[PDB]
Formats: sequence, structure tokens, C-alpha cells
Amino acid sequence: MKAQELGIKIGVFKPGKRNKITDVKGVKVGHVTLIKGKGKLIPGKGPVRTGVTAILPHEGNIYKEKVLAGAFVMNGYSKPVGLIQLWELGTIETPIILTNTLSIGTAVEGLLDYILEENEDIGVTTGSVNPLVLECNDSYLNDIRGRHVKREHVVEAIKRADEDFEEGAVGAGTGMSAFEFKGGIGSASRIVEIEGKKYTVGALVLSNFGRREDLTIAGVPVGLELKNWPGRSIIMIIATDAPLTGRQLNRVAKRAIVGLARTGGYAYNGSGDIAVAFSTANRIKHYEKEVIEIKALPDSVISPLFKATAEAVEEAIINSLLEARTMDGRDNHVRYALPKEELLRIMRRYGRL
Amino acid sequence: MKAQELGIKIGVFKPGKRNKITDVKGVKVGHVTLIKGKGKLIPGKGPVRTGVTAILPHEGNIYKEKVLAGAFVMNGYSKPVGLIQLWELGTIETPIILTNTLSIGTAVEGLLDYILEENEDIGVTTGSVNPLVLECNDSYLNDIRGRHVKREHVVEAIKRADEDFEEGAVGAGTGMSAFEFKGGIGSASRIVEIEGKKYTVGALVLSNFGRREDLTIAGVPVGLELKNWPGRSIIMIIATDAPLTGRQLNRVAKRAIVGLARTGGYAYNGSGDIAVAFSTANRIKHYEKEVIEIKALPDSVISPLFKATAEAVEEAIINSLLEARTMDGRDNHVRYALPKEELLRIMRRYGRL
Amino acid sequence: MKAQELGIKIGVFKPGKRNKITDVKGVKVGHVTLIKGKGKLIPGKGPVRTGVTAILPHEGNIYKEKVLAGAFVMNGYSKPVGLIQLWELGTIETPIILTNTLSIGTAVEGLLDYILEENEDIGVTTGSVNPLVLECNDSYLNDIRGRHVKREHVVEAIKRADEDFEEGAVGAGTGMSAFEFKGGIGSASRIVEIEGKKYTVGALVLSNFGRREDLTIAGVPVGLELKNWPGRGSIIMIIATDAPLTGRQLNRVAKRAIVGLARTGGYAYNGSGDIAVAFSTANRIKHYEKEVIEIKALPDSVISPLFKATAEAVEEAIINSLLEARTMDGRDNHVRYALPKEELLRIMRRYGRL
Amino acid sequence: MKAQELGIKIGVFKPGKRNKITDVKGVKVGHVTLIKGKGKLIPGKGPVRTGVTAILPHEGNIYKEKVLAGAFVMNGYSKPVGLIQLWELGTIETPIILTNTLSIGTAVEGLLDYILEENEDIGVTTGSVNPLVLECNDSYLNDIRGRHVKREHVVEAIKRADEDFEEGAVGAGTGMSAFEFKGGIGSASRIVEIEGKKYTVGALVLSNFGRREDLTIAGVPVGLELKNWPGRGSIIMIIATDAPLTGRQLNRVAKRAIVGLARTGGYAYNGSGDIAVAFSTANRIKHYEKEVIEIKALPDSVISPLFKATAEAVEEAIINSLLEARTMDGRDNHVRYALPKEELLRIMRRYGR
Ligand SMILES: [Cl-]
Ligand SMILES: [Cl-]
Ligand SMILES: [Cl-]
Ligand SMILES: [Cl-]
Repeated sequence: MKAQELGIKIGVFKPGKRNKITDVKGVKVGHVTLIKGKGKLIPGKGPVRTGVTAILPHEGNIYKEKVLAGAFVMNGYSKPVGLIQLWELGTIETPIILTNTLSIGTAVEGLLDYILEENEDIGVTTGSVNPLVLECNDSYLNDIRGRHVKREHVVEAIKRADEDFEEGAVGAGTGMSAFEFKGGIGSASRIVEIEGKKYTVGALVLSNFGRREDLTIAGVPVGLELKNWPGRSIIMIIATDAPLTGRQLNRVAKRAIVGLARTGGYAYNGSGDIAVAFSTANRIKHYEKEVIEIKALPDSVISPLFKATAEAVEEAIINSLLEARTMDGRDNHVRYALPKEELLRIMRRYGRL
Repeated sequence: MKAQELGIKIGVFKPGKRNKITDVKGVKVGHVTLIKGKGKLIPGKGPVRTGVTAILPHEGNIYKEKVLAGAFVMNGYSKPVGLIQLWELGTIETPIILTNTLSIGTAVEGLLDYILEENEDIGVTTGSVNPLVLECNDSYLNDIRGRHVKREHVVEAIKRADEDFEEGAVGAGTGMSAFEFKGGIGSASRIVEIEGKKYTVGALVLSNFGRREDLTIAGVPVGLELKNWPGRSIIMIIATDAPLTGRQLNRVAKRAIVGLARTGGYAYNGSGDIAVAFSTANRIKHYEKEVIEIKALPDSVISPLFKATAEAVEEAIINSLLEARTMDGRDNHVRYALPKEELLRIMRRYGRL
Repeated sequence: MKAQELGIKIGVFKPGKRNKITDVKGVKVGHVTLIKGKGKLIPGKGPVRTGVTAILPHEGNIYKEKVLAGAFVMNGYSKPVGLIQLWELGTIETPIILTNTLSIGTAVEGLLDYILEENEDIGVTTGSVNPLVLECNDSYLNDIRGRHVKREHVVEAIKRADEDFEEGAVGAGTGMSAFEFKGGIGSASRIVEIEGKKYTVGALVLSNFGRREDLTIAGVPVGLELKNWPGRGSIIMIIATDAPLTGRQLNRVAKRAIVGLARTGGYAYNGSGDIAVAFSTANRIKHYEKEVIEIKALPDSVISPLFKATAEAVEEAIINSLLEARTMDGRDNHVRYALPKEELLRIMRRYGRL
Repeated sequence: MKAQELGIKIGVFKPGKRNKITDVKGVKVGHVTLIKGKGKLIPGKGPVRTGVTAILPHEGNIYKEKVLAGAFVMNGYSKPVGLIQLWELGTIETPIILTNTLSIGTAVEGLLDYILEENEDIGVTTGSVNPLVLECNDSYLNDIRGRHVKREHVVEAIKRADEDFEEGAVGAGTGMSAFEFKGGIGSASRIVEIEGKKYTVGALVLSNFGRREDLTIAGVPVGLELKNWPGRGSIIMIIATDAPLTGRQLNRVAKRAIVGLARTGGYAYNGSGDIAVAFSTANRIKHYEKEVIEIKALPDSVISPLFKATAEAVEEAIINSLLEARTMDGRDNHVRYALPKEELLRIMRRYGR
């Protein structure tokens, strides 16, 4: 299942009750999984191995009630939508959508179907809207040229978002590959106490990176040890309830790369590594016109959040592997789930259980 | 009718043959205009006042033969698609599409339709593709909530790209507003001689910014003079044949803001001002594995290009006004074309012309 | 003097009482001018035409009580000191120092002299300090290789800082050139009302850029009209405001300064170090703060007036740097003449603008 | 000794002959170590524990013959000089100097003493010069307030620059602390073959970060294993390579340096000044060049090996800075022990290493 149930300890901070990004009160996650067909690749028909994942900053109208946010592009061989305004205004005003590289257009169409329905004032009595869509390429297993994600799928994922969500090869992670093993959706969280108050840092990742040899789990070179085992980009979403300004949240997003690096993420040329981070502490009203007060921790005290963020991403990445199920896709390509029995053998070998 | 016609001098460099971005050998522009209905607004129905404009770096295959590119975001209240990879790899691998803010999704779909058709390897034997889509909000005259742009329109605009192209309220500029006058597409070019060699700098703009009183034409406060005339963001595309690296083209893109400002562009909070610059000098092969030789001017001699960029952008913005025609739209809104007759009296009144 | 007293109107917002960056209550400016020698250049000796200019965000301890700040590099052919931390932490914790390109090291030394004197805990019980120094190249008139600026000059400039301050060829502006006329220090301010509240936007510029023919004053190509005026042969913009704004917002404000620059004929040529630094006096950040703080800040949807006021203050500030500059000779008998004001009135009149 | 020879294997790429940044031919490194006094801290007097370290891109005039370069700021709690021009022009035109935070002004004076002496035209017939200076805070062991570094020390460090240089507590690393052990200069190199051609990637670090328990060596939690080990109580990474690359590409390589940092337990806490500077010796840019030049550059699609190698070089270099450091006492009788070699080899073996 997850790292802890296998005796694998990542970091020093304790996890949240769910040990998921939803440990941040109000955060919701929904999926729509699309699996169909088997065999030779039939460009435009299948096999289909993809889906949609939605992340909701909170339970209400994200456009009317925005949240401060930040983001960092470790390597831009990615096709994200909406980061420019996010950086300019420091806010997120729509649910966060994740899907495959060739379905971002479709995703935007679906995300808008949802947004416009919730806000009929957009484009008439008020301004436009900044849909936020990020992705990963699931071409190894999925008929990506087919663009099998439908606009209704995006609305469905949003409406399905809940506190508890499945991990592994579901939603946007359905046909993803990592370390030449089955990748996908992974999640984890951490609790930290700063000047008396307890804050939560959650992480949800869409893993689809690394060569088999790069895999590093709790410092153990499992990847190298699994060199010839059969079967032969990443979006990191960070959420926290700690009060932070948009500038600070860009700092937070950078730290996600620390957890990425520790699992063997080298950010090769073609790996779209991007991190988005937001806080639920300050809600920005779309129509506000008077001076406001933004609650924020002084930078001198947020180091714990920086570390917890690295820890969260690192385990989240590992969890996407531990939760993934073996899978076959286009052209009979197969991606086996990281072999858990062999993994335990290796962890004990390097005395780390 | 353009600046020259009225006898208005902008800058000191001479224009190109056509005085259009297409003066840069190989560059082509195509439009698709959507006009329909009138009267009160009927969301999802009309009146319709929008379209699509496409800019092709060269007449070949853009994905297979990429061109170095740079870009600058003056104010990010914009929803551009594809800038992250552009900055990361310093290249543009698809035609450039412009349209309205709420149709970027559809634009992506339409662009992918064309791209996938031209490249069968994408998503099968090679990686994905980074569609480049920029936009401006035409809500004042257009039923933007209706998303009347269709994916076929994108493909059509591309197939229509030609050396010669219309300006004013066409393509993406169909329903645009500028200085509370009719805005839209505007273009211009300049020739510069650097160390014996002649280079061309072209600019195409999609004007949709400024208050009435902001308008500055060749230094004259035209906006203030016509403050009482009835009718009460911007994308700048820069092209050149001068050899430049991706870093240098980021610099070039910034210089376009010099021209924007001179016409009275202040980059208000809600104005999405973005500039993208590319060179036709170096062709980057998608499948290249051998060391290459990138041709580039030393930075100490490119100041003329920085200037020419500002000039073309400034005149292009003015041209979009001079080439626009009066038009009515949703809720009976109307944008008058800048009265050229009155303009002349004002110019002459300020010692100009 | 200033554009106002000449009838030259720039922008639509009204200026502050003094029409200087110090109209932002608490802000202070001090100068140290170095002029000596004449004739042939004797590298290391003179002629000397340089100086130092200090800008204090407020009147107390800037390190212990920081101000939120932002900045934008239009063209990085510049050697600024202190911007990386400004961007990372969003704050300014030292007075702002301007001087010539090759004196930045000396400026840092002097600035630290002042700072360590005022804070004995630095380097012992607390962290270090991020000195903020910016510059322009005055080589055309100054023996820049000689590094005539002395560390004490930096401390002096800081202790001379106050509300009233001279403009033109003084302090860091002493040996600068702009549009092939004498350049230097220029300043101006604008008042704006946002949601029933008055806010001031002030600007101080160190002009040292432009070709003679680029000069644009209130839309009039004053540069071309004065093509043949004798003397033929880089810029830092400091923005201050009392409006509450976060670091991110102050980076936005910094960018708007370029609009004003462009309007006077600034094209940011290859070798022109064009940089803008913006800060607010509305939110003071205590060095040792540990409790959650409340940052006062205007919603982005209502700050466009500040963007315009910024561009305005910068545009006039640049012109004032020319109007306030007095003719000056320098190394190798090089000379830059002050923009002829009576001539300027004539040109403005010919274009029906006065 | 260094890691490689101790038997500690980091990464999968082989190291250069010296396993130092100078394996990139032409690069040199010089130090000036200042050690004086002991006991209680007498501000401005001592004890002195600091110095200067100079890195030369090549053997000639760096100003007249510049090298292309890039840089990345992981966390800006640093006071670097020269990065703005580096990013704008993509070049380095002076030797690189490292010293303590409060000595940056002195380093500028010193570096300028050297440059102006070697370049008589600067400030007279040509432009100015961009001094490159970076730093770390050695206040725990050194009387930093005293600014004991003198301008002559800088000129000296530059002239002592050699292929063979000492590591550990020398030069700018003299008084540095890492993981609450002795820190300082560390270096390593990796050789990678790309398209039948071998390139070298070297790295020199100045370590001054991390809490005891953060220490990660070859994936082993040595930090936690030495939690209660005595002596309890930022980082600049310099990357060099002979691979041909543009400024943009070198900014990318600079970023990869953080991967190695993270893997040793670098979390970039709030007050940690973590910065990477990368340059190539492949292309020299003539100061007075006025004609179209040809930049030799490797296509991005084939540079991933350099990205991983950069990660490895930094990771091992950080470790070598610890292995080469010697125990030291300083101001206020503070002491920093060198990582216990025998105990470390013991801990490693205890984890199958
Ligand atoms: Cl913010
Ligand atoms: Cl490039
Ligand atoms: Cl902030
Ligand atoms: Cl370059």
C-alpha cells in the first residue's frame, strides 16, 4: 500500500491522519479513469490508458474565493496552462486539473464548462478566468494521439472530488510510467509545529519519470538493484494551511524538488517537472476593493514547512509506486508495479527496515 | 490606411517592402473572422464578434524545423499556452495562434488537429508537442461565454496564412477594443543595417488595451483631444531574420514594451500584455543529435534591433487603430474607428505631420 | 528647475507638495559630490566628477525594521548589489546607495561601516546583512578607473539624508550623461486616490542613457530639434510609495517605471543598465518577528492608478534630471551641456504644448 | 581522502583523473587561508577563521575572452555580486571569487585591482566590468564583523590558482560549518560520453549548511547516526564543463546542481544562501567581436547525461568538503569537528556500503 505499511520511514515529521493531501482541511480530490482495449496500437482508437485528476483548493467557489499560490518550473519540457497569471497575481481561481499532454485543450474546455456554470457573470459583468491545467505524457501505455479524455470527464472528476481518494494508476496517473515501473498518483502529508501552532503540509504527485536505475527509496539504490527486472515528467501539487504570501509560496514550491531529487529525479531534458503550491489560510475575494490583511508567517520561522514539503513529496512519489498496479497498454507494452517482495529483500539488505 | 498614408512618422528606420511582419522571409499570417447577429447579448448564442489569427514562422514543418524564440510578460493577467517550454528550450515548434481568452482550449484542440495531421510520430515514436496560443478578451463586443471559435477555424486560419494579410478588425482582432476605440490587428516592419548586413524586424499586434485619454500617436495626446468622441491587454509578435540565441530573443521581446508605452500603454492590472519574439536565422531540427553551430550577432551590435522592435510595435499598434472600422456588438455596444480626419487636424495642431 | 515651473505637463495626476520622492513621509535623500581637476585624463588621479547618493526608506533602523520591496531589471548590463535577497525575502534592510560602476565595492564597504555601527548583533547573535547598491557608468566625464569615492563618503551621504535634496549633477549624478546633455539626479511625485484614500508615489532617478535624438519631452521630439546643440559624443529608478503592497505587487510597480523611461526616449540599448527598485513604507517588517503578522495590502484590482502614477513620476523625474543639471567639463576636456531651458520652451511652444 | 577513493560510490559516471573541477582543462583554483588567534570573540580583532578562493574559467584574459555561463538561485538568502549581468549577457568576464558574506565589498575592490591592472582600456576606451563574487557566512567560527579579508588576498588567490588545489578548511571554506561538522571547499568531477565524444563536468562547492541530522551520504542517514556526536551548535556551487552550451542551457545545468545538494540533505532552509553558477570552456566570446559568430552547442535532446553528471559531481563534492575538512576551533571557543572517518566507514558498512 504505502511506505509506512512496509516499514519504510521517510523524513522525521509525523504524517497527517489520512497521510494524504486532503489532510489540509477543505482540500478535495477526484478522479475519472479511462481503461479500454488491449493489443497493438490503433492510433485514435486505443488501447486507452489515461484519465483526469482534479484538485480542489477548498469546498466552495474557487473563482469568487481565490487562494494565494506559488509555483516553480524545475524543467519546462511541460505544457502547463495558467501559470503566468498565477505568478502575476499570486492566486489560483479554479480547481486544479491534471491529465495527459495532448488533452490539455480538452481539459480547458471541460474546466470552463464547470467554471462558467458556477459563474454566469464571467465575460459579461466581470473579467475572464484563469484555468489551471498541468500534465504528463502517458504515451508508453496510452493512445495519447487519440485524445480520449472528454470535456465531461473533467466536470465529472471535479464533482467526484472528496476527502478520501484512490492512489496509484487512477485518474491522471492511469497510464503513467516511473523508473520504468508503473507510476501514477501518489500522496502523503506532514504535520509541523511552528511557534506553538500546528500546520499541515500535503502533497499529491503525478509521477512519470526516471530511468529504472535512478530509483532511490529512503536512500537505498533499489533502482540499480533492479536493473534487469522485467518491464523495461512529474507534477507536484503542494497544499498547506500555514499563512503565506504568494512570494513565500513560490519558495515552498521550489522545495518540492528536494523530495523529487532524493528519489532519483534528475530532471532529464524531456522531463516536465513542475510544482504548484497554495495555502488555504487566506481567501482572496474576487470583488474585494478595500485594503485587506494577509496573514503570514515571517520567513525566519518557515524552515519546518520547507522540510516537511520535501518529505511529503518524497514519500508521495514512493507511494505512487507502492499503490500502482501492474498494467499492459498500447503495443502490448507492460509496466509492472515495483516488486514489493524484492523491494523488502533489498531494503533489509541495506539494513533500513 | 496606415501611419505613412496620413503622413505620420514613427521612428527613424525605414519600413520593409510591405511594412508587415511578413517582410521577414517565410513568415505568413492567416485570419478567420466570425461576425453574426446584433442586439442584446444572448450567451452561447451571440452576437458573435471574434475569430482566429495564425502566424507561421516559415512555410515548412514547424515541429520538425523549429526556430529559436524568446518572450516577455509585461503584465501576466493573461492566459497564454506554451510559454513555459518556449522559455525552457528557447524554441517554437508550432504555428502561433491568437484568439479570445475563453477559446484557448478550442484553439489548442484545433492546433493539435493540424499538428498531429502533419506529424504522425508525435506520441508514438517521439515526444509530445507544445502548442503556442495567446489571447485577448473581446467580451465588450463579443459573446465570449459562447466560445464561437471552432477547432476547424484554427486549421483554416493556418491554411490561409499568406505573405499578404488584412489588418484591423479581422481574425483575433474582430471584436477587440483599444483606447475605447475599435482595436484589432496591426502590423509594421523596419530594416536595419548591422556591420554591412541588412536585417528585418517585423511586428504584428493584437490591440485590446488603454483608456480613451491614454492614446499617444507620435507623441501627440490624441486621446485627450478626443476624450468626448463616442464609443466609450495586447499580444505583440516579433519576427526577425537576424541570427540570435534564445537569450537574446528574450531581450528583443522586452523591447516591444518600449513601443507599447509610447502609444500610451500603461499595463493596468487587468491588461494582459505579452510579447513573443522569434528568429528565422537558425533552424533547429527536432531529431538533431550532433553538435550544431548557432549563428548569432554579438550583443554589442544588436542595439539597432532593440530600437527597430520598439518602432515596429509602436506603429503596429497605431496601424491597428487606423485600419479598424466602426463596429457594434453585444448589448448594442459600439466601438468607433479612430476618426482619421480629426486626427490630421490634431496632429497638425501639435506641430506634427 | 523642474518641469512644473516651466508649464510642462506630464501625466494627469497631481504632484506632491515638494514633487520629490521625499513626499513619501519618512523617505530621505542625501548627497556627496566629488569634483576636482580638469583637462587630460590621468587614470587614478582625475579629473574627478563622481559621487554618492543615499536613499533611506524611513528614519529609523532599516535593518531591524525592514520595508517590503520589489525590483525589475529591464536590461542587466548593470552591476547591482543586493537584488537577489530583495527578491527572495521581498524586503530592503539597508539604506539604498547609488554610485559609479567601479565604486560599488567601496560603497559596500562604507555602507557596512554604517550598518555594523548601528547593529552590533550582526555577525554575532544574528545573521548578516544585504547591502543594496546600484550604479551608472560616469566614465565619459569621470576618472572611473581611479575609484575616487571613499567609504566615508557613503556614511556621510547617509547622515546628510533629509526631506529637501538637490537635483542635477550632484551625488551619484555628478558626472553622468543623458541624451548627450548633462545627466544626473531627477525626482518627482504623484498623488492618487484609491477607494477614498490618498496615496503618494515618489520617484528618484539617476539618468545616464540615451542618444541625443531619442529625447522625447511630453511627446515632443526635443532631441531632434536640438540635434546640433554642442556636447555630442544606463539608469536606476527608485520608486517609493505609502500604499500597502506585498513584495509581488512591488515587483509589478517596479516594472511600470519602464513605461516612463520609454516615454522620454529610453530604448534600453545593449549596454544600458536599466533597473527599477520599488518599496513601500506601509508595512514595516521586524527583523526578529516570530508571530504571524498581518500584511496590509491593496487588492490588485484597484492598483492601476499606482501603475500610472509610477510611470508618470519616472517620466517627469527623468526630465527634471536634465532641467536640474548644470553644464560640466570632465576628463580629456569632455563636456556635456545642460539642456537649454529657454530653447526647450520655444520647442514646446512650436508643438502647441506649453 | 575523497569519497571515490574511500570506496563510497556516488552516482554511476566515472570521475576525471583528479576528481576535481580542474579536470575541465584550463580551469584553475587558488586559495588564501586566514587563521589567527583563539578564545573569546573580540570584534574587529579576531579570532580569524576565513579566507578567499578564486576560480579561473581559463588560462587567459577572462574579460577580453569571456565564457558562456548560467546561474540559478535556489534560495536567495545570499549576497552575490555579478549575477544580473551574467543572466542578461550569458557570460562571465572575470575570475570567480568566493569569500565570507561581509567581505564581498573587499573582494570587489580586490578583484577590480586585478582586472583594471590587466585591462588598461576599461573605463577609458571601452565599458566597465562585472565582478563576480559569491559568499557564505562563516560567523560561527570567524570574526566576520572584523572583515579580515584584504583586497590583496584576492589578487593573491587569483595568482596562486592551479590545477591542483587543497580542499576542506582552506580559502573561503576556512571557517565554514556543515551539518554541524567542519565544512569548506569540496570538489569532484564526472566524465560522460555523448554521441561518441567525451565531455567533463566538474564541481567545486563551498559548504556551509544543514543541521546535524540532515547529513545524507550515498543514501545513508549518517546525520541521524551521529545525532549525539560532539560539536553541535548556505552553499555556493560552481559548475564547469567543456561541453558546448548556450547561456540558456547553462542556466539549466546550474539548476541540476540542486539535485546533488538535496541528496546530501540540503533543504534550503530560510537562511541558507544556496546558489549555483555554471559555465562552459567550449566557447570563448571576444569582447571586441563585432561580426556574426558561431556558437558551438549541443542539442538539448542529448544533454541529459550532463544533467545527471552535474548532480553527481555536486553530491560527491559536498561530501568531499566534509572528508577533507579538519577539526577546528574558533571565536568564543566554538569548535567544529571533522566528520569522524572511522565511525563513518563504520556506519556505512552497517548499511551495506
Ligand atoms: Cl502576495
Ligand atoms: Cl539558445
Ligand atoms: Cl510578500
Ligand atoms: Cl547565449
